[PDB]
Amino acid sequence: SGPVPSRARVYTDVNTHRPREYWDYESHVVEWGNQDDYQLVRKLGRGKYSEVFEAINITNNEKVVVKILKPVKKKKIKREIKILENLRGGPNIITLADIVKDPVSRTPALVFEHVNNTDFKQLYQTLTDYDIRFYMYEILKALDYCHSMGIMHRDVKPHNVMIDHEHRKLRLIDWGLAEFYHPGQEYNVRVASRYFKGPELLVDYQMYDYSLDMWSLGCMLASMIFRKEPFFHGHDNYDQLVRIAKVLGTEDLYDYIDKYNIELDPRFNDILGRHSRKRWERFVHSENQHLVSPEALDFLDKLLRYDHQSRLTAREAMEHPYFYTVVKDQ
Amino acid sequence: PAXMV
Ligand SMILES: O=C(O)c1cccnc1
Repeated sequence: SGPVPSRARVYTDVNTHRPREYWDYESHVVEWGNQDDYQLVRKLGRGKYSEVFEAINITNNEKVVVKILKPVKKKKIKREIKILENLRGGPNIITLADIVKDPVSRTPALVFEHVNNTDFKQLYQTLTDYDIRFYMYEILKALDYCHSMGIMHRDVKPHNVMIDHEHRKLRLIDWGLAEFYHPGQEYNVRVASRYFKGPELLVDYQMYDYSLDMWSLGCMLASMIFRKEPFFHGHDNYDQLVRIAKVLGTEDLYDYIDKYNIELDPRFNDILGRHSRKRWERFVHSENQHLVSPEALDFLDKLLRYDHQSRLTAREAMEHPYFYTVVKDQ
Repeated sequence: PAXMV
């Protein structure tokens, strides 16, 4: 019969109703800037995704951040450029300032507005109750905007959240894994980080949507209010689902599988077994009790669900009582 | 030495 199809509960046909120019990143023509307007200062990070530098725009004496793109496929490089341009000006979205080409090696480079090289990961385990509520609401602003624009980030994690704690500003960065959502499309399940992969990626359900980012957001919230980094600490992709089942229980896992007629990998059967659902109060000890509240657990329980359709959307999450004090202070 | 020398 095949697995049961699925569609997003919100922003389902936004890209279908858009002109083809919006989501046809392959046909996008890149307007190149002048690479000689920027002078690299120091390196900020490495890794097999890009080399991120801090530079100075000598034209206006403004600091900038330059991301050297790797010799990957041009198909994916145009996608990140098109997504950054469609989202330019959104709330808490990183702003693409310029795109230049290496005159010798023809290597592309993205230029962003300067951001304090302090990601959310070096700060989110040391926040107060109000700070967690505030910054979660700012991350929700970026998620609800890009979802309304037909784009899913597919890589929400603390390392991809730049924060300026002094001015209380937050920017969602690294859109290299972002992708346009079209109904019925079967996407690659090898996206996002291991500790933030949703159950739909672990059971290889390719017809997911914006709700993937809401699971990753729930993993960040659980990591903060419980002071446990990461909340799901599996040693591989298969064990990642086991650590999730040890908390959410296997009953809802197999019901989620039978609902969408998902063909589970036969190797999971030997490592899953039976696990009862553990209540969220059981993760509260004396070092995190001040960060946990009945509103936090209710909001968290509605984010970390197997069924991607049952999870709260970015818009529904903002209306939760967990953010009542933050919204009134705006 | 690196876009500008
Ligand atoms: O998008 C990125 O990877 C990025 C954005 C700002 C700073 N460093 C990296």
